[PDB]
Amino acid sequence: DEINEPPPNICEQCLGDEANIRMTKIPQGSECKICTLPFTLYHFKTSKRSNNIIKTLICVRCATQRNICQCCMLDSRWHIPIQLRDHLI
Amino acid sequence: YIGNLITRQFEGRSNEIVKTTTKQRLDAYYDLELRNSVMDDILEMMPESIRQKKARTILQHLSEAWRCWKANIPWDVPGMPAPIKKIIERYIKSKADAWVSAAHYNRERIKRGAHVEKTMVKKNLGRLTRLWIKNEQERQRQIQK
Amino acid sequence: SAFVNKIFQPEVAEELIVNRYEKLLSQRPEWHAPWKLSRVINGHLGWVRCVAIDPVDNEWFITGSNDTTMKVWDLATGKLKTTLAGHVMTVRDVAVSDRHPYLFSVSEDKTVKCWDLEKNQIIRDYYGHLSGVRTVSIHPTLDLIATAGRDSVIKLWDMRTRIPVITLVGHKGPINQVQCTPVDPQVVSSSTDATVRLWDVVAGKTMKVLTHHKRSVRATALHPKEFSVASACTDDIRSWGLAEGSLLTNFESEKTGIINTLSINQDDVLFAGGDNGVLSFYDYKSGHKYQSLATREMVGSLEGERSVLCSTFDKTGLRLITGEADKSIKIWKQDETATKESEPGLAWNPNLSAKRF
Amino acid sequence: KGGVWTNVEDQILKAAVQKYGTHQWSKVASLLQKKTARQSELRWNEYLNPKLNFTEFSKEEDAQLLDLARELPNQWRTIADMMARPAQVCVERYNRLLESEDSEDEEKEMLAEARARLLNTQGKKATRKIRERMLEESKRIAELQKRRELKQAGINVAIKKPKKKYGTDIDYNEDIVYEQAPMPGIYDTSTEDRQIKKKFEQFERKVNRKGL
Amino acid sequence: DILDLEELREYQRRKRTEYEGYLKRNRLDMGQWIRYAQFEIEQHDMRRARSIFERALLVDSSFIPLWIRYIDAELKVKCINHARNLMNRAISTLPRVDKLWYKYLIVEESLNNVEIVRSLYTKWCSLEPGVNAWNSFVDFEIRQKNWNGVREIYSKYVMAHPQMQTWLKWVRFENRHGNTEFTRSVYSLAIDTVANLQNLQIWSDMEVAKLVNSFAHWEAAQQEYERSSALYQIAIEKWP
Amino acid sequence: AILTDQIAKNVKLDDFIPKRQSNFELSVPLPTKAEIQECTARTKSYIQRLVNAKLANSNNRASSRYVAPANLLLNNSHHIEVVSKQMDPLLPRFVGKKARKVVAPTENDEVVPVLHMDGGEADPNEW
Amino acid sequence: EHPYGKEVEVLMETKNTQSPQTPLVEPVTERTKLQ
Amino acid sequence: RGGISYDQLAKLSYEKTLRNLATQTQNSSKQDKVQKDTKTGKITIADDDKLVNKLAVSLQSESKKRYEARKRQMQNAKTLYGVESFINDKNKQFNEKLSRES
Amino acid sequence: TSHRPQLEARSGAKAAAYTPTGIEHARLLPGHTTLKYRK
Ligand SMILES: [Zn+2]
Ligand SMILES: [Zn+2]
Repeated sequence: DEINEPPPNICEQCLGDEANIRMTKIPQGSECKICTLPFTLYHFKTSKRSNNIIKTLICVRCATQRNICQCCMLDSRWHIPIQLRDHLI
Repeated sequence: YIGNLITRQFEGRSNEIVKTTTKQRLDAYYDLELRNSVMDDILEMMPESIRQKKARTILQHLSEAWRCWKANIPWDVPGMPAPIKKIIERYIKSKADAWVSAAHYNRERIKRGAHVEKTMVKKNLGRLTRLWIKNEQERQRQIQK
Repeated sequence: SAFVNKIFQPEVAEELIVNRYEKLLSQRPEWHAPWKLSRVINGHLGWVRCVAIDPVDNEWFITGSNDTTMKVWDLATGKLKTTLAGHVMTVRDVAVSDRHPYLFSVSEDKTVKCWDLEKNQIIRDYYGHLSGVRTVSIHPTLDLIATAGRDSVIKLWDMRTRIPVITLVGHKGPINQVQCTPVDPQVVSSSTDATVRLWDVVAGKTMKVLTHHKRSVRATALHPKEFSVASACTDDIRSWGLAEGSLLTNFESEKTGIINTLSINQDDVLFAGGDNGVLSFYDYKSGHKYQSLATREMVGSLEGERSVLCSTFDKTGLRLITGEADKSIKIWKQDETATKESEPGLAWNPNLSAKRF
Repeated sequence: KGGVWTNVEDQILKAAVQKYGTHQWSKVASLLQKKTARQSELRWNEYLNPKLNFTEFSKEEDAQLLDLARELPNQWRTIADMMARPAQVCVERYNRLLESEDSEDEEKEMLAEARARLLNTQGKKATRKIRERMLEESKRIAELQKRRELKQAGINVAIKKPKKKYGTDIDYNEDIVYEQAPMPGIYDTSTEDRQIKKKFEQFERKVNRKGL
Repeated sequence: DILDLEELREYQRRKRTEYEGYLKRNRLDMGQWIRYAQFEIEQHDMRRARSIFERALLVDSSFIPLWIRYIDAELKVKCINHARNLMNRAISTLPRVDKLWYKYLIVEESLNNVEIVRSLYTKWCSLEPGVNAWNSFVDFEIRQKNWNGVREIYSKYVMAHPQMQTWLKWVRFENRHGNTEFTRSVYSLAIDTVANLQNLQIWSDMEVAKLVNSFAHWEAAQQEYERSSALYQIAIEKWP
Repeated sequence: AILTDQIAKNVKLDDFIPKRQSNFELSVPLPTKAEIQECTARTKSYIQRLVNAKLANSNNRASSRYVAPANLLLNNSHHIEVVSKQMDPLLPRFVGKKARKVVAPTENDEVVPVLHMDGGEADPNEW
Repeated sequence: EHPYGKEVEVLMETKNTQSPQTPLVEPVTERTKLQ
Repeated sequence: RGGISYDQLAKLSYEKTLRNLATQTQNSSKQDKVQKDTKTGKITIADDDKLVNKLAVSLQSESKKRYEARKRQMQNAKTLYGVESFINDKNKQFNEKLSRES
Repeated sequence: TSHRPQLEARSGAKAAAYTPTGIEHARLLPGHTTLKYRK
């Protein structure tokens, strides 16, 4: 479905501390790092005066199947890497 | 035009190229639709236990019947089931109605001089000489009977 | 009776083989008047492969055929009105619009075409089927058409913009017949994988898969009242209840062999055209085959040519236009001055040997 | 120049018709030197067809032949379809029936060539494919032997992969491909997977020692 | 022959490229699917070997040799719980097919799980499949000596197939065991149901004659000739 | 009778039996006029939104002629304005869009029962 | 003589009875024009 | 005469393996549950590992026995008939297939 | 071999999962943009 798409999965610590964040949506932006298939690239900045753009690197389907955010690809709960998550379980 | 060229550079060409039917391949697409209709009607007459092997052999009696029609040879297979022989003769007569009517249509075009391909003049000659002898052989049998 | 329920004490009291059978004998099918041939129209150069009626005012019907040309025939007199050429292979299905002056026609040449009936010219061509297209259905009050064929998909076309809007991907074989209903399920399709699908067109997925037929489901037909579809395989015809997907009734079609077409009347008469030439009329609410006729081909033709290929009723329902493989168009009149007496039809006699019920 | 039919040319013509049918005679006559396609077509239809009956006529067939030859004088191809005999048989009998009122080595070479031609049914593309397949099998065996000999000398060199012909070409060894998992079932196949993993790891442990 | 694991790893790539090539050209040809699925069993990788049979079932799930071979592949490697899930999907997809039901049975027969074949047969005889299923279900309880259970089956079997060769099979059961009190109870139930359901017209004239005669010739062997004689009068009057 | 349900659950005897055989006069009603309108306006709006997706994404300039921000994230802990970037008319829009081919997996969660009837099965060698 | 038994009307049509430009549906012209 | 349908063939195959399981128990006798985890929903059946092994062995023995009964049929039918002209083995199997038609 | 009949046709199931290209065809250009409705 190209007209019904999920909202992106991003961490709280990627978004940071500020309340309102101006995020830019590009409907077929870059292609996913994992599945190499295009998606809606969301990118944003923590503050207005920051100097680092935080992009979503993977699509929401690869982010849901691993339960990770799209930006830093850490787990949505516990905020740990995937290799350490699957080792603790 | 150039917009189609540059997007074909950046993205490649599509993999869903469906070819429309043309004068070039209308004889090719006719037989694909003719073989599927014969393969459907026999598979529905079958009681059970027919696979990709038995559907493959029965379609060679369809090809053999049309070569017997063009030869004006009576197609009679000993041991052929009478429902299935009835199906093939229904579709050989159906293909013959297209084959003969295309020989009448293209003959009227060659007389008018109205853009007949050089291959089709040799093809329409080869059709009528089978139609002339088939009319000749039938006239011979009406005197003999 | 009550003896069966007290001795052979059931848990459902309907699912015994006798309690279902005693309710069929308790019920009598509706009488219907028999059918007779009234007109034979010989106008095509090949098989008549599809027939469509004028949905408004009922003056003409149109028969696409095997000689790549659609002819328009006047219903009353039987004369030929016009010929519509423009396909290069066999016209497989023809659908006339009730809300539009538009004629939709598919063929084996991979083309879906529209026709302005105020101009008799091809407008608004459709593109995208990988193989020959087999059926058209015009959606009531949505301005879509549904086309399907050998590609195992159903392309839902916007009329105005000519775009393949929705492709329905669930089948495994070539789709033989497709219907359009106003509510969900909006598309009913039948294919050679012995399935009838009920489609949710917004989600693009199947509501219900009807795997009750054994062989290729070659023909379906929508009932103009009472909101049901009937599908015909090579031996059985089954009426289906839409919005539940429920098997309504199982007809008395025994040794009819490949039903090629179906058409359902306002007066609950279902026609079943077979390849053997034997054409049979059923009670739609019961399944009782009350009449079985056979046709005469021509002066001279083959024995395979005796086969009904397509059929519709007219808007009044008192006429049946069938097109057959003998290049003919036969119109079947339901004869008046016949009563329940002296024309009873075949006797209502359900049996236990056939497990149909 | 017109040759006669020897028994070697007849049995090549029988074996060719049994190979090619009767509607391609320029392909039958290519096995036979000194015979045209028209000559081999006519020799079959007059002499070598097993449908033809070279039998003596009965007493009825003699009187029935004399009856036809007055009905159709003298139309011997038409009479021969009535008699279901060959036409030269019907004439030569009819003349005898009116006389009742009285008052190596070149052949062996072409036979070997025909025997080689009848028993080869493949074609260029099929034969070319067979040669190519044999070459590929030999190339693999050579490379494997080269790796075994270097393994005897201590140097370990890995097997090279076949290079990608296109961009999304698939290495089937790297990944289980379009894996379809068995549908989840109520029977809790948990210990079965442990035993199958243990047996599979045991198998691959035995391959690294015994070889296979 | 293969020496080490790297030569095996190059051997497995060459066959799997080959078989996946012919299956890409031919989605069909179920025999080609099984020969590649059998290849993966020989490589002892059952995770791959389950995948080809699953992919082949997505092409043609109505092909019965494909179901039996994948079931047998799970049984030969002793994965019994993988087979129970698989035969469950076999009978839930194709309930008509008798082979798939008998396959479930003779495996659970082989494991001496008598309560699972009994639960299987109760479901299978609920879908009204035909006389081959019931007759193998009454033969199952004779093996298990459950005489009270097999008598419950014929109570249901005559209601699923109302015909005298199912009723007379039940009196051939009872006269095999010689219980006189049970046999005439079945005989009384069989002749009343013909009378009770006379109007339905499902037993023919030759068919009801087998019930009256087998009732009478049994009563002749039970030395009660007056019951043998009187039933002939009620049957001739009841059916003239 | 230890596992009565867990065999062949998806298939029942009620799916085989017809419904009109118990009463021929069973009413299967046509869809009401208020019900056809609730489905028409849902379907027409879905397809018009699909046609507007195809006409906007096409690179023809003459297709605008023929034709959601402030979303919650992290259980609404962050209110996030979603904006669009002003695309360069000369750089290719949809940079991740290529003509590539994808094989799709099948989602088979429930088995569909192939509900044939039992079995007129005797046949000589005529076929 | 002719088949089907004289209740059935058999007709053989080889030519069109309308012009090709004849509209099969009459166009909806509500307002009358005098231009 | 005639052929045997698949529902009649499957019962006779089921009747035959019941006699193989009967004599297997008779040759053995001559010599001398259900747990349903509520959280997962899975059902575990505890059964004897001998009867599962004897199931796996007998399927392999029936697979090899039909493999050997067909291999000897391949070696016999190749060395029966050589009268009619052939070219390869696929021609011989086809010309023999024409003989069973008539 | 190499010259074969079709055992099955190419399905639209395969082309549905592909990514589109959006190439501009001359017969998909806008034309007859207004529908006519019957009285
Ligand atoms: Zn991804
Ligand atoms: Zn993150």
